[PDB]
Amino acid sequence: QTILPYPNGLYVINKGDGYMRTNDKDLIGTLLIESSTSGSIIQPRLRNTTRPLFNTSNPTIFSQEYTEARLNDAFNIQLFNTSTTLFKFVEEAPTNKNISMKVYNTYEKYELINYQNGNIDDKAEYYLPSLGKCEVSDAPSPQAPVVETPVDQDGFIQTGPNENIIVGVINPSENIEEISTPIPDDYTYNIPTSIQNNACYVLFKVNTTGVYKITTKNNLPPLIIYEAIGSSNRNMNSNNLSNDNIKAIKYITGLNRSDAKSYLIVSLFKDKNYYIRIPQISSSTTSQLIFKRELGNISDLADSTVNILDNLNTSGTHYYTRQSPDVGNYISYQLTIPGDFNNIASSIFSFRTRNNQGIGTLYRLTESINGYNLITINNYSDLLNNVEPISLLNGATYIFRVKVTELNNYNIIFDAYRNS
Amino acid sequence: QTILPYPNGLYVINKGDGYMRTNDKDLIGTLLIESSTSGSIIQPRLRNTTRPLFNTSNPTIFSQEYTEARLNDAFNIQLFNTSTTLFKFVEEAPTNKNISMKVYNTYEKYELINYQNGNIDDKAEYYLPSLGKCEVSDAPSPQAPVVETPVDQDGFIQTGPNENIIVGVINPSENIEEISTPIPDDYTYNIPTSIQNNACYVLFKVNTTGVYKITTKNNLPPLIIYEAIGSSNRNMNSNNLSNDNIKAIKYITGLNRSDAKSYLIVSLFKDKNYYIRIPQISSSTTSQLIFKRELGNISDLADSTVNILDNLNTSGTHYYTRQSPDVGNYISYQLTIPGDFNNIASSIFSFRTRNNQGIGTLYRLTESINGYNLITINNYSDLLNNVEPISLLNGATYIFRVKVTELNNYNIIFDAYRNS
Amino acid sequence: QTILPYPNGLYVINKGDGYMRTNDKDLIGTLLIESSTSGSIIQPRLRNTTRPLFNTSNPTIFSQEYTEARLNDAFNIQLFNTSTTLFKFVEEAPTNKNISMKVYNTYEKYELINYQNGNIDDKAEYYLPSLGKCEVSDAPSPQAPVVETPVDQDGFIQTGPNENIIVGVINPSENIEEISTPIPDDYTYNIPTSIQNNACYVLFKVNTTGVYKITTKNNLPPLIIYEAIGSSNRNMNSNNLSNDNIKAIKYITGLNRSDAKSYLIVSLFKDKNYYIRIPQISSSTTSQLIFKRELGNISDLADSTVNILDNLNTSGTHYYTRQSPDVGNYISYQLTIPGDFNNIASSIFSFRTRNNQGIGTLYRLTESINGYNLITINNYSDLLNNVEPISLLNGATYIFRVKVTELNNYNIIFDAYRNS
Amino acid sequence: SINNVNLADGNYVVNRGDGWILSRQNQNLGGNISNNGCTAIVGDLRIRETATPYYYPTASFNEEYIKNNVQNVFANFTEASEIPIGFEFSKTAPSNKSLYMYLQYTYIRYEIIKVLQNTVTERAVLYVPSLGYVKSIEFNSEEQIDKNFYFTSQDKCILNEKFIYKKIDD
Amino acid sequence: SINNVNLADGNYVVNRGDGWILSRQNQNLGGNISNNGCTAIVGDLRIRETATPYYYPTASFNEEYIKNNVQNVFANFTEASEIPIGFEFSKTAPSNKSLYMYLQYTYIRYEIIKVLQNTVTERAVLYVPSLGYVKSIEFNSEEQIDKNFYFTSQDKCILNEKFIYKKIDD
Amino acid sequence: SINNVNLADGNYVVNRGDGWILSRQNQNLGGNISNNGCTAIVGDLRIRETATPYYYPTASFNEEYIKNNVQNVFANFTEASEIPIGFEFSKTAPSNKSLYMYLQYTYIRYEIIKVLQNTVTERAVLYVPSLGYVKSIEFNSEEQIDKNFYFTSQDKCILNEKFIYKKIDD
Ligand SMILES: CC(=O)N[C@@H]1[C@@H](O)[C@H](O[C@@H]2O[C@H](CO)[C@H](O)[C@H](O[C@]3(C(=O)O)C[C@H](O)[C@@H](NC(C)=O)[C@H]([C@H](O)[C@H](O)CO)O3)[C@H]2O)[C@@H](CO)O[C@H]1O
Ligand SMILES: CC(=O)N[C@@H]1[C@@H](O)[C@H](O[C@@H]2O[C@H](CO)[C@H](O)[C@H](O[C@]3(C(=O)O)C[C@H](O)[C@@H](NC(C)=O)[C@H]([C@H](O)[C@H](O)CO)O3)[C@H]2O)[C@@H](CO)O[C@H]1O
Ligand SMILES: CC(=O)N[C@@H]1[C@@H](O)[C@H](O[C@@H]2O[C@H](CO)[C@H](O)[C@H](O[C@]3(C(=O)O)C[C@H](O)[C@@H](NC(C)=O)[C@H]([C@H](O)[C@H](O)CO)O3)[C@H]2O)[C@@H](CO)O[C@H]1O
Repeated sequence: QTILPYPNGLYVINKGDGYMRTNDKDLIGTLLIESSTSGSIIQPRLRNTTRPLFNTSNPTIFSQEYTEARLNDAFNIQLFNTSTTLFKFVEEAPTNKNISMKVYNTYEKYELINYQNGNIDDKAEYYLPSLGKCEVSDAPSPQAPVVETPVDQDGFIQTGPNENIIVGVINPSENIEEISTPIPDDYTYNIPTSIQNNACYVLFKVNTTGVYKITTKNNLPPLIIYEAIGSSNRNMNSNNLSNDNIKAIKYITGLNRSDAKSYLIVSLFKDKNYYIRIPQISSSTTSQLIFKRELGNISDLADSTVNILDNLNTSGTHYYTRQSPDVGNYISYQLTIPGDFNNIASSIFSFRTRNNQGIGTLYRLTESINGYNLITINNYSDLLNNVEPISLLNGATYIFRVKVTELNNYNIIFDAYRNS
Repeated sequence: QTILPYPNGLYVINKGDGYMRTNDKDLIGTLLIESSTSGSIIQPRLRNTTRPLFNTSNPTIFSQEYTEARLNDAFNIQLFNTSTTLFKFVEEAPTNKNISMKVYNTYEKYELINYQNGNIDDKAEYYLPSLGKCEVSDAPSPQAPVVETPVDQDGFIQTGPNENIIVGVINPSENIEEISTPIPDDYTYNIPTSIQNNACYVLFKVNTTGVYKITTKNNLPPLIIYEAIGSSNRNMNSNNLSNDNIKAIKYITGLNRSDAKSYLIVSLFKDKNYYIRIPQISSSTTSQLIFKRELGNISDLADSTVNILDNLNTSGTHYYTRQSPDVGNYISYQLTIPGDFNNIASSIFSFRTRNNQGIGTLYRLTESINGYNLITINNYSDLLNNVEPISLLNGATYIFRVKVTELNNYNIIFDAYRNS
Repeated sequence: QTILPYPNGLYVINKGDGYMRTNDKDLIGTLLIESSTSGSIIQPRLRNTTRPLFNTSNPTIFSQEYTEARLNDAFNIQLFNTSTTLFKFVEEAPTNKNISMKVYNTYEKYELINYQNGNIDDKAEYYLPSLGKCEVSDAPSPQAPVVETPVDQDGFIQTGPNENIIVGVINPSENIEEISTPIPDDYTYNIPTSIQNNACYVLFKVNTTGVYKITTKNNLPPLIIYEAIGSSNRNMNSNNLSNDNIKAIKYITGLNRSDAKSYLIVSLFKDKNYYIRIPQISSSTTSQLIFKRELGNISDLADSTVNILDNLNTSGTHYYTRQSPDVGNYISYQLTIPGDFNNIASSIFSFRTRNNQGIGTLYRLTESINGYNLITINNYSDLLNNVEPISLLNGATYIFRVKVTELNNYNIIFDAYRNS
Repeated sequence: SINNVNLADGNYVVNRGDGWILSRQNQNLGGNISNNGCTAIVGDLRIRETATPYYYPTASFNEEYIKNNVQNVFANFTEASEIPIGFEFSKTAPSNKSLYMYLQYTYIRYEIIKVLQNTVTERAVLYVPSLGYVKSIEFNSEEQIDKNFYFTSQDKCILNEKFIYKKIDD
Repeated sequence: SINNVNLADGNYVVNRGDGWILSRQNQNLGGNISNNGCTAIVGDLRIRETATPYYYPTASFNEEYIKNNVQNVFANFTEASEIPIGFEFSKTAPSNKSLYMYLQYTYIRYEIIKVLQNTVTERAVLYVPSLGYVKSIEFNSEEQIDKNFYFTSQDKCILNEKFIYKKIDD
Repeated sequence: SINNVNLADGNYVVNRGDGWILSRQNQNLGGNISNNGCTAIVGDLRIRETATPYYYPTASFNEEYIKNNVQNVFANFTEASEIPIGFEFSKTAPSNKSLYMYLQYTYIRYEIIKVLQNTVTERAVLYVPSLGYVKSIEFNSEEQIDKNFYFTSQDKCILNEKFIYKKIDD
């Protein structure tokens, strides 16, 4: 029931091992091991058959075969209902007492969800057959008084260690485009007309490791970038992008909100493959994808969506609702102060956030024939309660970086309060 | 060669485990385990085949298939010539010496006998394949002088722990009748005409736990009662006797002797099923089986055949030969003193036994509208050598209870010596 | 590259176990066993297939099937490319560190050679699949710096303990003759005409254990005798030689050199079978094989080829090149001194050897109606450097025995230097 | 007694617990003998082929009624039966003495009861093959053994008995 | 970086070593749970049927080129694959605590590299199924676990990486 | 010698005992190498298919005569051969040294002897496959090994030889 700081799409969540049904529905058996004796229960795989458990909220789309396909994209699981993996338990009873050995079949719980705007619209649970659980304890007394006990509720209980590993997968209904050649310092990609019919992903790699600015020529629509998990250090070609059809993706930064005018600043390594998801462009005018390697401390924004703020030439509150980054991650805002530029002319501002807490950093963006450069103007250790005002040169451009420290809500609200 | 205190019929005797043939005919192999080394011999059941050994004195009737059927009735053995049960031996040799590990196949010896009047007229021995025997010892010297030794006699030797468990089975050639409804406090069963052609068993259960008097309306023929082993606490119906086709029977009390005019007094539990064996009634007059729950200390005779003594109005010895109960069990005798009843009128008697020894108890049987009642008149700690006389009221009825303490002969002889 | 003190023919040499290929070509796998954990690698023979490695210098004759046939004659190996023999390794890691467990497949190296006059003219190497090798060591560091290392040369390395067991086999292209009846004290065998076309072996056994003189009636050609390994204490018939078709032969004594006029003196046991190899007799005159049991200390020559020396009636050196016996074994020379016999008449001699070193013993051969008799004249603890002269009675016969103590060359040169 | 339950009137399916051994079947699988510090091992495989259920139906509750109602609340033994499961026991014989151990199958006891007035009116019984249990005893040709060691006359549980119920509907 | 080699210009076949585990496949085979001094055992059989190679070809080096060139210098995994090999791991759970171990396949990493100016221009990769590896962790329903214990995002070697080469000819 | 028996004239069938190893077959099954405290295990299955008898008949005693006469008094190896039996040996290699062990089949030696004047006139021999035996030796590439460790030239018994007879009739 917690917040999921991820963009719209499909995710496979490994919710842990040791899952089993109630009422001993997965009990293999119990051995009474007398003192100075050893007992053992074995799953020898004399038959490789296993029985997975499946549960879906939408049988039509999220069918078992479909869910299995997702699990394959996420963790690359090959075998779903067979196993050659053996598991056995051995226990010796002490000289003084008798031991009870119970063994149960278990499952790893994989959750498939269709996450849309901070909400789960579809969901399936796939219980992958696991390698069992064994409980040993002092043998109960054959005379222990029998207690009428009502059966528990039908369901699952978790027996293994706490685990919750989220893995995003390429949405199988959105096509994949590919920039064959490693992108140089500058590059422009023309978004195919297919973008009019549905979102797509653009697979690529950079020739040189560094920080990059990526965006559409009008900072619209917003872009999202992912890393192809496990893509690093495999097949490689200096003059060509070797594909691994890796459908497992790690969200770096980006947003889904329609009016989030912005561009991305991320750190890219040449030995890895990345995916940029371009939303559906419902227009007849060809859009573009511009890539540019950045030199300089613009890298301070490394892995962040820089939201360009609009409608500033007014007084009072200036709210901007955006999907909140996860605790520890960034989200930036770019401000070009209303008015013309002459050092002296300024305007008073008070930066603040509303849903989530974080650490702010105010930068003064500057230009040079050697790229950009940020000058730290001030830092904020409390944005949710900031009241300290700051005067900014009119006609100048500032970038405010927020590091989330508390994820209370799906959206993080930024307030660029204007005092004058 | 000892006495078998059981009624005529079929019995399956488990004579123990560890049986094997002489001359190493069942030797699997020997391992020479050098010091600081471990050796192991295994029966992995890569093949489930086993080879039972059979021996019968009457191939026509006591055929192997027949014997196997009996073994199934007695112990419910399912598999006779196959096994999925593994057995393995492991032994580590010390650092100082070498160990010799010998492993042999073994068998459990089941004996099937047709027991008739203290005699075995038919017999078969079924050797059920068992889980082996392993002998470890200090490795013999390769130089040990060879000794010419003649082969032993063909046969079996017992290697396992002493065991002799007797289990009686329903005679498969005698039909089974069934009293469907749990018998109430009183009940009369009309013996079908089939009884003219051979003995039968009557399966039933009592609605109320307690002591019962059971007999034919003329105390003839004698009845025998059994318990259906394992019948308790399984399927049950208050208004109906649930059958388990349990052919394993435990002899409670009863006799085969033709002229043993008598009735039975036994303790019956409602959660169990019982069998009364009615002998072959070679007559055209319908016989009956009367059941009556008894209240009162008549229960002192609990599980005993009460033999009615006849031809008492004479002087001297009055012998009564009956099949002896086992050590610890009872056998009773009922006496109605010759002459009419008037307190004062008495007759001198000396109770004694001749073949087996036991403890006697003399009761005075009395009537009440609340059932019967026994009054202890005297006790005897030595019946085989008793000489103490006792005066009994003429026209009165006494019951003498014998508890066998020494089983020297198949029959126990009771002597109701009359002194006057 | 050392000397092989054996006669011409075929030999199978077990060159040891633990052979494996370079570059991990036989690596089964490596387990990283964490502390307080146990690891195990198993060859369960779920499939009985094995893959032998073969290498020959003459594919036409020494084909793999042929080599396998030889290996069968030598060691009686039954299975060449299948096994039901399991091998498994188990290792527990200590509490303080991690262990690395490497397991490799291995082979026993059997070498088949056609040995001709101190030379190997044909050769094949058969690598019989073995039961593996396991290397455990402290787990290497995952951070250990990677070192570019060039692959080793294609080939085999020996991993097992040092072993070199030579076994000769009957030459399959030379026929086997058989003297059915155990030879008595005296016996003459007529060599079949087949001897004109190729050498043959004569299989036989002596009725009485003892020393024997064996030879052709003209001490030509030279004979070689072998023992049929494992032939002792198996099937036996006092009146007949039981055959075991044992093709594994142990060289006792004998030579191949054409002009080695000689006879054999060997110790034969009746419980064993022997083979005498008669060379190809390219003549139309029937040759013979004479056997004679010898009584007396002629047995001092036990297992030795007695070479008759010729052309002695000259002065100076008298060299005799013969195939050298192995260190510890004998080779004898018989001398009949030139001139007529009259005690006083003598000649000075100096016995010496040239290639190999040894211990000499000079005997005076004498005749008796009780057989022969040797009289020790002198002993020599250094033949390669002997200068001590000895005077021998002319017309008398002496036998010089050499015990090889140093095998430097294939041939041992004997010099019966005449001083006068 | 054994029929007094504190349940409303109706039909229930009860899990009497794992660990049940059956009457007189004690030594059907055979026994094992060893000595002088040797380790003895016995095991099995309850392969569907062998391990078969024991039904004891009543009028109100037939075999099918018992099965479906049990596999509906508790472990579905019909499916599980297709997958082989093994179990073993090992024990070391004493230094200078003999050891004897014999094996027998254990079961899970399921019951279908008809309740009326806090008392069981009808009772069906099912024994689903579970695993196994072994009994040991040290011995010599001189020792007499309590025959109860070899024979069990009434079904019983080697563990603590249970009573986990669920009222049946329809 | 990872492309700087000290080799003359040409194509080489490299043995990167045994002990490689693949990205995010950590728990594909499942995990095992035990407690209170019980010994837990997990094993497998890399039968050809299951254990299949992972090819990552390039333009200059296709699957066949990779295989033949590897099986020519190093272990012929295609032949070996016909003979079943097993491996197991065992660990004893702590006295009053729970133990969790999961298994995953290990591999031998082989590479086909195109060298030019002491730098790798092209690189093909092959992962040949080797044996297996297990990770353990003690736990209770209260402990939070480092998620790196369960997930490996980039292929890596649990042993020391290697670089055993041989220049390819023709 | 070996033919002097104290038996009346006639034909006997003798059990020479279990534990016989055959001439020069020492290493036919292969050997195993291990080190540094690792435990090594080797085993087998004398499945009828492999383990085959060795007959050495004479004139008076042919194969059939030998078999029937042996299986009549002693263990019927022809029947037993249909049921697979296994055996294993394990040994731990020394801390900082190498261990080598090799396996070979053992047999039961049976004989059919013709006695006349307290002496064996004829002797047939049968070797029935029994189980197996292993020999170990610690080593290093420097040690020279006694070659008798690797080679047995004459059939012998690793246990004490026996002479259990029974005069044959008819
Ligand atoms: C049925 C339907 O079409 N839905 C509309 C829904 O879109 C609309 O919501 C408003 O939509 C506008 C975009 O057109 C903005 O996104 C509004 O949100 C805010 C924000 O929170 O970010 C409000 C905020 O005041 C704005 N900031 C400033 C300085 O003006 C920002 C800002 O414009 C954007 O973030 C771009 O930078 O937008 C959002 O409420 C609602 C009207 O409430 O009506 C539905 O029918
Ligand atoms: C070929 C044949 O039919 N067999 C008979 C055989 O029956 C008969 O034996 C006698 O049979 C009578 C029954 O008719 C009795 O059973 C005799 O035994 C005794 C006994 O020991 O119990 C003798 C004893 O003296 C009797 N007691 C008294 C007080 O009379 C009891 C008594 O009658 C019964 O026990 C009933 O309560 O019977 C038994 O010897 C023999 C004759 O010896 O002849 C065969 O041919
Ligand atoms: C092509 C061909 O045919 N080869 C011949 C080759 O045979 C010949 O060698 C000589 O052959 C004679 C036999 O005819 C001898 O074997 C010679 O060897 C010696 C030896 O070393 O033993 C020489 C020695 O001097 C001889 N001893 C005496 C006392 O005379 C002995 C002796 O005769 C024999 O040992 C018999 O007892 O023989 C050997 O050199 C060579 C000639 O060198 O020519 C080839 O073409």
